[PDB]
Amino acid sequence: ICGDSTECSNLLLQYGSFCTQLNRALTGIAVEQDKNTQEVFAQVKQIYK
Amino acid sequence: ICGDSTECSNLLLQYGSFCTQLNRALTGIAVEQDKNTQEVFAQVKQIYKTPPIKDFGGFNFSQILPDPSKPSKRSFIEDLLFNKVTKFNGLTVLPPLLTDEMIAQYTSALLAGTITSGWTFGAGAALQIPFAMQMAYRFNGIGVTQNVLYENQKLIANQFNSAIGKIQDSLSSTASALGKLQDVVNQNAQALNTLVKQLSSNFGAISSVLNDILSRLDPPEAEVQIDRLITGRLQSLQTYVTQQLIRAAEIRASANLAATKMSECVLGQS
Amino acid sequence: EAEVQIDRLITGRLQSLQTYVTQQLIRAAEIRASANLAATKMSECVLGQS
Amino acid sequence: AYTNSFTRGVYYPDKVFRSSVLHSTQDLFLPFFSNVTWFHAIHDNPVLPFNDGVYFASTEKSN
Amino acid sequence: NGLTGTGVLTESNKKFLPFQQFGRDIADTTDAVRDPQTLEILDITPCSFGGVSVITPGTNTSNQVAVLYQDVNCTEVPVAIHADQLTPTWRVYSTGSNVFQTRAGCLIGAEHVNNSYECDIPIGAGICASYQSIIAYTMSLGAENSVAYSNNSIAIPTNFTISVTTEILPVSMTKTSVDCTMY
Amino acid sequence: ETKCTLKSFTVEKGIYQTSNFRVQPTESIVRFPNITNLCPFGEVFNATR
Ligand SMILES: *[C@@H]1O[C@H](CO)[C@@H](O[C@@H]2O[C@H](CO)[C@@H](O)[C@H](O)[C@H]2NC(C)=O)[C@H](O)[C@H]1NC(C)=O
Ligand SMILES: *[C@@H]1O[C@H](CO)[C@@H](O[C@@H]2O[C@H](CO)[C@@H](O)[C@H](O)[C@H]2NC(C)=O)[C@H](O)[C@H]1NC(C)=O
Ligand SMILES: *[C@@H]1O[C@H](CO)[C@@H](O[C@@H]2O[C@H](CO)[C@@H](O)[C@H](O)[C@H]2NC(C)=O)[C@H](O)[C@H]1NC(C)=O
Ligand SMILES: *[C@@H]1O[C@H](CO)[C@@H](O[C@@H]2O[C@H](CO)[C@@H](O)[C@H](O)[C@H]2NC(C)=O)[C@H](O)[C@H]1NC(C)=O
Ligand SMILES: *[C@@H]1O[C@H](CO)[C@@H](O)[C@H](O)[C@H]1NC(C)=O
Ligand SMILES: *[C@@H]1O[C@H](CO)[C@@H](O)[C@H](O)[C@H]1NC(C)=O
Ligand SMILES: *[C@@H]1O[C@H](CO)[C@@H](O)[C@H](O)[C@H]1NC(C)=O
Ligand SMILES: *[C@@H]1O[C@H](CO)[C@@H](O)[C@H](O)[C@H]1NC(C)=O
Ligand SMILES: *[C@@H]1O[C@H](CO)[C@@H](O)[C@H](O)[C@H]1NC(C)=O
Repeated sequence: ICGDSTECSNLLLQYGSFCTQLNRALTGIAVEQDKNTQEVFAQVKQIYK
Repeated sequence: ICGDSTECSNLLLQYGSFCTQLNRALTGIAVEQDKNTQEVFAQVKQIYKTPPIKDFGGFNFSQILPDPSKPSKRSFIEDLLFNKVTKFNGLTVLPPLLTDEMIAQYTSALLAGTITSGWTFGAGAALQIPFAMQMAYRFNGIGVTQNVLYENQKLIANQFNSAIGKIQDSLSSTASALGKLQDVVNQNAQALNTLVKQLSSNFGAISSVLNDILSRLDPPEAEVQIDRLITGRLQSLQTYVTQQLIRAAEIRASANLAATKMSECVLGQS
Repeated sequence: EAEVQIDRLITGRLQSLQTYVTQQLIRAAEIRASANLAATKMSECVLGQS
Repeated sequence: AYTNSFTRGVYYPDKVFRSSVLHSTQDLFLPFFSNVTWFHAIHDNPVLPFNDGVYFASTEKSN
Repeated sequence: NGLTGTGVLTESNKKFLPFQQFGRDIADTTDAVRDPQTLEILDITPCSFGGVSVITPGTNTSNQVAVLYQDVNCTEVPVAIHADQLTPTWRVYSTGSNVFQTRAGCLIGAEHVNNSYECDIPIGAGICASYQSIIAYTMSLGAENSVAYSNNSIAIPTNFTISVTTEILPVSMTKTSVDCTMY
Repeated sequence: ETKCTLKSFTVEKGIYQTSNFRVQPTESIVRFPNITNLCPFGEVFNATR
């Protein structure tokens, strides 16, 4: 929403910390996806041939 | 939104009745959580007390049963569990309906029932049976004949005592074994903190406080600044409510799974 | 100024519509979970034994 | 003469009381582990640029 | 001196450096202010407020209702139901009725009893009330029976009864759509 | 009040939330450090040149 313009940052400075709020959710989503696939497949302790 | 300003009400009645459904949703989720915990733990109709005489074929249940020596009547394991873990600005926190003491009473009743009466008390009434034959029934269930248990009772008792001591020591020493509860508490507190801190944002106006800005400027632009502040704060409130709804749904799903697990992996065999 | 009035009205109405859509999505998801549980129970208990 | 200023140059940015809380502040400060110029008062006093504030460390025993 | 606010003033024991003027804890919530005339520190506490709720047995049975103020002390009860705020005619409810103090606030219009039963109207913190006059007591979990355990005895049933139970599950809701231009 | 909030002439057994109360302030106070001092507008408004 800035396009590399310090005017946008200056105007956003008064809007509060919406930035971190929208940043954290995606990280949480990625973490749970990783844990989800690891849980669904990692069910054995060795490799059999 | 502003803390008891008349102009706030005058301008807000022009916007509708958003607060009605906000409060409705919050009350709904509160009642839902209360019903959730109630249905998770309310699974028995009476209260069973363990007999004072304790000879369970050599098994030792001292560190798992409650004892009448502490004010809270909490057993050793739950005491360690409690010890491991570690405002008025327009919002409040309601107290839970069921306190910890009733939770402990339900846990003790269920534990005594499953030790003494096997698992028949989950269908009809409690029926006596010595512990050794219950062990034999369980082994016969898992496919091993009852002949094995009666020749290795002492070895099984020794293994049980050693294992329970080991798990108690592991819980006492090892840390970071309660990630879920700590994570939930920390994230909820963080969300509340960011919501309450958002109150001080300028939101594009010329002042962050309504009382001062009201009594220092001409009304005609004062309504403009007040409108800016109101729309910003309302947007923040809506975001917080949506987050709360999502979290409540997830917690309900997890608690339903836990209730099913408790219902079938305790009152019987899986 | 009719343009400003129109802008205010439309932004309010869109806010209301967004709120309604979000509520509908949440309720639909919960109902879907309940229906899945009911289907599992019906397929298990009725057509066999528990 | 150059010297390594380890961690000096922190001042109370405001006149507001607090207690046991981390506070983040963006303001004029002396960068840590910096190069500070060292001058001797023997056989001087040269004019120096101001450039948006200045630090001054004096360790002279005699008045 | 310019800093305006509302609340209750109390004596404070905190210590200030000789150059501060007012303190805060978080989120620009000024909490400690020193009076310039005397140079004495004072603490600000927000003025008490809270929600109100009504407990009724249903208008069919009767029309007697008890009132519950959430998170408020007894001393603030009479001064908050005065003849100028919150339905002045409720001032009679501010006294006379036996005021009860719980962990969920204060209760007016309900008696207190030492017994315990299985109630139907939850209040909170293990306390709940019922019409029996409205009376409030402590939750009773259920009847207690002790099973006589002994290491050479069983209990075998002799007669079986069958029963039928009902369960209800929703599966779908109303299918609706909304336009844009028409709205 | 309960009837008005629920918009019905009949109410069943239960607990309902109607409104909130807040204690009103009594009087106002204001302090200024110790004294007052007058600065000389006279010399600005009355000068030789
Ligand atoms: C079950 O195990 C506990 C744990 O050791 C035993 O409790 C001990 O009892 C002795 C004798 O009274 C005390 O000296 C110890 O301090 C106790 N240990 C703890 C951790 O409190 C208990 O005696 C065992 N019971 C049976 C029947 O074996
Ligand atoms: C099966 O395993 C158990 C322990 O896991 C064995 O019991 C102990 O065995 C060790 C060495 O094998 C002995 O030093 C201990 O004295 C045993 N304890 C008891 C209480 O007997 C057990 O011997 C094993 N069974 C067989 C047939 O080897
Ligand atoms: C409600 O106010 C009363 C005062 O009228 C408080 O009673 C005080 O309680 C403290 C703590 O036990 C005592 O040290 C005081 O001596 C009590 N004062 C009096 C006059 O008895 C009471 O604690 C308050 N309750 C709440 C929940 O705030
Ligand atoms: C319960 O088990 C005990 C043995 O484990 C049975 O016999 C008891 O044995 C002890 C030890 O030799 C004696 O001191 C007791 O006098 C015996 N009788 C008892 C405890 O009643 C006992 O018969 C079994 N059944 C019961 C009901 O105790
Ligand atoms: C700092 O001073 C040291 C020692 O004189 C010198 O080696 C270094 O290059 C200086 N760095 C800067 C950034 O001035
Ligand atoms: C002014 O200062 C004197 C002495 O410092 C002090 O005693 C007094 O309380 C202060 N305030 C007044 C006079 O209002
Ligand atoms: C009130 O409750 C009684 C209980 O038996 C019932 O018979 C009666 O029909 C009820 N009346 C109304 C108006 O609900
Ligand atoms: C009943 O409870 C009260 C406290 O509410 C207590 O003072 C009293 O001793 C108890 N017993 C009787 C018989 O009143
Ligand atoms: C300047 O002098 C005139 C002469 O009478 C006087 O009236 C006026 O008040 C003075 N102005 C000020 C600011 O003292």
